Amino acid sequence: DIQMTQSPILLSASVGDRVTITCRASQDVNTAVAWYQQRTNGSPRLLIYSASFLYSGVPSRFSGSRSGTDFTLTISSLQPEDEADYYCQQHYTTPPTFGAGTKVEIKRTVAAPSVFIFPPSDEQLKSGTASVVCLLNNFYPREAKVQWKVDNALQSGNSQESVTEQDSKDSTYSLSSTLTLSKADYEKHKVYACEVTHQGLSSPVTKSFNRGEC
Amino acid sequence: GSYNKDQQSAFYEILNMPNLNEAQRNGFIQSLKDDPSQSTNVLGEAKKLNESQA
Amino acid sequence: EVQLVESGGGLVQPGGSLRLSCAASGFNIKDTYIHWVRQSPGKGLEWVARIYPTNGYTRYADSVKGRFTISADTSKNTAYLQMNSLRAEDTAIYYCSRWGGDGFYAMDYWGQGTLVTVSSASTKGPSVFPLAPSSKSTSGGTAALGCLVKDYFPEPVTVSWNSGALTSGVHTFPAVLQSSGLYSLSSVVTVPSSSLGTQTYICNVNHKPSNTKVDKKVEPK
Amino acid sequence: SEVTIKVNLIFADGKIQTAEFKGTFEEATAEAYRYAALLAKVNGEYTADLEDGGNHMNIKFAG
Ligand SMILES: OC[C@@H](O)[C@@H](O)CO
Repeated sequence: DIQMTQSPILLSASVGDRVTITCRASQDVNTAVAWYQQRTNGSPRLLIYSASFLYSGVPSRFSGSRSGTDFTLTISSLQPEDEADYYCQQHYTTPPTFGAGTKVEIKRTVAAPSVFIFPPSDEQLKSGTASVVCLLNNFYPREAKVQWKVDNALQSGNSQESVTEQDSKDSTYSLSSTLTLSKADYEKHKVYACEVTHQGLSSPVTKSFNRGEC
Repeated sequence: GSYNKDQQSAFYEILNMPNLNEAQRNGFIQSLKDDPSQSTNVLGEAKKLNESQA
Repeated sequence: EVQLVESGGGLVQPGGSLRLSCAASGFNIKDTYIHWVRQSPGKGLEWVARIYPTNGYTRYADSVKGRFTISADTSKNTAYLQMNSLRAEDTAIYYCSRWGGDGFYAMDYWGQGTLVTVSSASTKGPSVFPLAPSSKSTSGGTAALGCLVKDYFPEPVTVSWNSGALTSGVHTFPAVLQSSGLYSLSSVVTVPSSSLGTQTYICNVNHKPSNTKVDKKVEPK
Repeated sequence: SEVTIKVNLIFADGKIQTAEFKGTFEEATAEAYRYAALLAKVNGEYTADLEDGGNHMNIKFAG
């Protein structure tokens, strides 16, 4: 079989920058290499086929080139909606094989998150579990630290995070942290607090509520 | 209560009808609040009454 | 317009069987190759199989040979993937694609993909809870509200707001596997503070694997 | 073990990109230098300054 080695794994660049990502075949594949883009939970989109030909309808800022077994994809003026995973694929021999992918991220100015918190709903509290949600909205960079305190006791092992795909227009992230407790334990304590540390904040932000408050 | 953009539109139509008197206008608006499932029917009767009073 | 639509994906036990379909329109599969390509959650693309429907020539990835078979019915302009002896690692979105169409030696059209989950766990519909807007979810004159879609299996769930009419300011988070082995996610939306109480906000949640359809109205507490 | 080499790409006009290379330390190293050589063809001769035991590089292109 032929393997396709993609590099770098991750590349981060500003809007308007020229970016180049690479794909190396383990042996001669002539020009039989295509590039695909995949983003926003969609299917792969063909960009370039036969190493250097632009597929119909693909923006002209995309181009591909070949030098021996080295293939490059270049985006000449990076747009926010270009944030994606990019895959190369050879069809010179069967099995056709894919590179492992390069993720392109957009670099932009720092933005502190809007921090919000949601107590468990009365509906959920009818049964046996309580979910507390901390929301960090529309921030950059992605790195953020979120810690939970219950009656000022640091929590560990009982929260999970999820992060959205980089926004197609403003290149920000959003993040949820969800604290899960038994209804019994939730009712035993008073103060529920989400503490957020982020580069855009001059010091950590605590968002909190007392159980039972309006 | 709150309303979706459809209920808002029915409200807006009846509010703007020029030939209804205010008892009729508010009666029909009250019906829209009463039973959202009847919005289309209520609007149709409001239009008929508005037209008949031209 | 060329189009491919996969169907058939679902939850199956290890050792079990599933059949996927790939319905083509806007071109004839007799004129192209048809491929299956899969993608494990959060991973890369992996070729599975191909067929040339005009003469029935087929090829397979070593990892599925003997367990999966690809076929086509040109009279229905549809291709198929029979999947037997399934294993946990076969869990993936399965795409079909065409190759060689209009003389293009690449996969220029792909389906939307169909999810196959190989697991001994049972189907479970989600509970949908409001994330009510409050004094603790507002700043700068805008307010966040949402829905917590909790404890379902398998993936996927879809969430829309106001039947798709509301899209701006929506963040639907990737699902996360809980320690219980069930998924959960939240979907939130930011709206003008002044709209709370006058504009109706409903999250439309669909979990097809359990035939769960819920429309949850979210209002201030 | 699998390691990540983090790289700052510093172009002559002051533009900065960042990249990550993953694999064994020796694979990731080789790939970072290969990528620098490739970019140098368009962006000018490169210099690579290593930090943190070689796990971070500052790669500047001459223009
Ligand atoms: O969503 C895919 C679109 O952004 C690209 O084809 C252009 O980058």
